[PDB]
Amino acid sequence: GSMAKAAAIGIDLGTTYSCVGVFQHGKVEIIANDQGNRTTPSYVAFTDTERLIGDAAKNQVALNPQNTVFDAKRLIGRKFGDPVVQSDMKHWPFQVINDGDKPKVQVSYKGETKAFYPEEISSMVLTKMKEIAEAYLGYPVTNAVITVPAYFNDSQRQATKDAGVIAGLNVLRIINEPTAAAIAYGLDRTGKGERNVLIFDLGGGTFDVSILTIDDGIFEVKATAGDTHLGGEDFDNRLVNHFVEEFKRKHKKDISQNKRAVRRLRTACERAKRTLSSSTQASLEIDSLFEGIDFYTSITRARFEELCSDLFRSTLEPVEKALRDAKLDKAQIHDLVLVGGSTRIPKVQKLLQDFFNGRDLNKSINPDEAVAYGAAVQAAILIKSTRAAA
Ligand SMILES: Nc1ncnc2c1nc(Br)n2[C@@H]1O[C@H](CO)[C@@H](O)[C@H]1O
Ligand SMILES: [Mg+2]
Repeated sequence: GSMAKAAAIGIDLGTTYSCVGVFQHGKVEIIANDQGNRTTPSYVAFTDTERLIGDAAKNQVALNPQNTVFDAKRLIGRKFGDPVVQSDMKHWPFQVINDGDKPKVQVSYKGETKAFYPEEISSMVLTKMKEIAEAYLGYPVTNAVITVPAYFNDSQRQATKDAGVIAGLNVLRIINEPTAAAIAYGLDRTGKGERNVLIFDLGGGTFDVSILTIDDGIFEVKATAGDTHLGGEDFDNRLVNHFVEEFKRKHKKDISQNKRAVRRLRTACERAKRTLSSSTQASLEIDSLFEGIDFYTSITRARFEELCSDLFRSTLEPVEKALRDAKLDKAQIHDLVLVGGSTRIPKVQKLLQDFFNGRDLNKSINPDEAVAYGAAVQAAILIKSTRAAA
């Protein structure tokens, strides 16, 4: 009579990392890729012989900086003249060119100079998320919900849909990232009455706070605030500067001019930063860091917390501005939701919990996965085609 329908997927198309989920058997499954990672870098690399996407792209970035593209989400649906674009270009090693006041990334690929629109790069990341899902389900996937930040305008939302269409996906809906995080916790299923939800999203390079109102499953964005210059990378920079100084004191050598040694130091710092979220101390062990000198040292959580103290406290400024803009008091917030891997930092949790006078934080769904989780829940609801009984 009627063949079984393929499951629909939920994709969190992130600036630095993307995540894919599927709702099946009354639960969401966040799907790991072929290297066993539950999140995949939003990176695309170009060589003379291949196009690499995800972990394979990010793992070769050090020797191929001009032809490895990342951060396409910062360019999508924007004009080349936009001041945001002009400032970001100074930080990127790849070339961004002007094509009719629209940015394009220009790279060397298969023996030719090729330029791509930001939606084409994003479609390559979406093609990888679709393949990760089809590897798990064992059949082709057609339908998806893709998420965007709440501040995205119509042009930015249409370019995201265009990326999905290029990737061979039927885009069921473009939904806001804070709304997807709320749906992941079933905050739209609590029945009659109004609820105020604050979403605290601390990413790799940016911080976003959103205040939503939920009434009979209807969502309304009340306020948005944030800091474009606050994220996980700034906490990594503080550790890097700390260990460069430590090497200088101990061995009387300045390493800051050997790119390999700085990169090896930064890679080790980022991992030490992650260990410190679960442990009270972490070891740093690098062999032949500079001039055949082995760098074996440690960092306590208390010292790391001191190094980043001003940065962690500054997350409360957008919280207070969002509360003023929404015309709400902190006692009027019913639910606090954590989004992004940097929210695992115990001190960040402590500062926010203390700000909301001891209230519990919803952090049971991995913060790097909550957006895709909610998008997968929505995707399964959107493909239902039930006919009413008599
Ligand atoms: N457990 C964790 N504790 C502290 N930080 C973390 C953790 N896991 C992740 Br993931 N991060 C950071 O989140 C950002 C995601 O773009 C990156 O800067 C990661 O370093
Ligand atoms: Mg995100």
